[PDB]
Amino acid sequence: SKGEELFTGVVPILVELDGDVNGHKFSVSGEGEGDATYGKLTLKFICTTGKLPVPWPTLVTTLVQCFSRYPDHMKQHDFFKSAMPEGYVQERTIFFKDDGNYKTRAEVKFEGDTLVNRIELKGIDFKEDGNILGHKLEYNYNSHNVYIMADKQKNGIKVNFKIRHNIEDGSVQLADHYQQNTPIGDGPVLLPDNHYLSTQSALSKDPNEKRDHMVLLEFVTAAGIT
Amino acid sequence: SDLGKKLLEAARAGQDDEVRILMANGADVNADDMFGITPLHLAAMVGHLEIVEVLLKHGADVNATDLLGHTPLHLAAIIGHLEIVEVLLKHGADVNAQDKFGKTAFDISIDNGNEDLAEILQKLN
Ligand SMILES: C[C@H](O)COCC(CO)(CO)COC[C@H](C)OC[C@H](C)O
Ligand code: NA
Repeated sequence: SKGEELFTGVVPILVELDGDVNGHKFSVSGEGEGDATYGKLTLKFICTTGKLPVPWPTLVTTLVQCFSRYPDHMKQHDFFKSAMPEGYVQERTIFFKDDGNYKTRAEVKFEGDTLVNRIELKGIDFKEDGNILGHKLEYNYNSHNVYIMADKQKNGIKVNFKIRHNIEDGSVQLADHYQQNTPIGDGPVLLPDNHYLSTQSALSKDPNEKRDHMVLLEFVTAAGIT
Repeated sequence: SDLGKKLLEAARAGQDDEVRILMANGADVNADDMFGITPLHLAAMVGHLEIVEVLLKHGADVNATDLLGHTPLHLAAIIGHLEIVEVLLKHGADVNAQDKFGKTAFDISIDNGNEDLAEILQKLN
């Protein structure tokens, strides 16, 4: 696609989330860089409203799949970059097993020469002493398969996967993700064959940062077609 | 520190004379960002052979790991830069190194359809 040309080098990223979980209102701002030729993302996020009322790991999927690497044999299947620069809307429902759910709407597009992910998130029905509002999640992340299929009739994609969140007692909290992406522009997009993304994420801290924050390194590569 | 940041950005950009001057002026060859990425990671990833050699000759850690446990060799397997793989191995890179999710450079090569690189790596066991 013509959109993939915008990603051949290092692209600056801004992420801006406004959230409300069980009435707890919060905001997150992130900035960093994406290097899609290598499937590489590097971001730092800050809670601009004080302490984050939910665990940082629960927000990772919400907080730019256009920076996935599509290997040479898969380039025709990269919807995300084909939608650029006008971008796409990314919606999800995330069901935390035996707890509440997040619903999210994001616009991902170029604003000037920066890729910007702007999100609204609403969470409901969380248990006050459950793993999310009780902060029982380990500060860590697993490696996932993100399954993608075309919705040719609606000129976009449908996506589904479960995130595994390690709990401090050795259990695992599942978060079942239902996702749709829809182009913002009228231009043609690439509608993929079924495939998946293989994801890797690591979470850290900046020893110089005093605000509630998360350092995130990711590497993502598309797969499932030979 | 300031020199470290500049060294990272020169390595990513393939600015070989900038790398050489920064190191002559005392930049730490093993400087890393908050993501654990070093100059050698960046040069190996992008395939900048002369920069990789300069860094290694000045003592770049061939076994450095980012936050995900990727070594420069892991990153060189994404595009499959053979001359860089060769140099890294000649400087003692561990061909079997696993990232924090257990992946090797062989595994990365296969994911990317780098079939020839995968064959090379396999023969080194
Ligand atoms: C059907 C199954 O229970 C999961 O439900 C998914 C669904 C309805 O099919 C539940 O809301 C839709 O979720 C995905 C969409 C994109 O989310 C829309 C909005 C942002 O919550
Ligand atoms: Na947390």
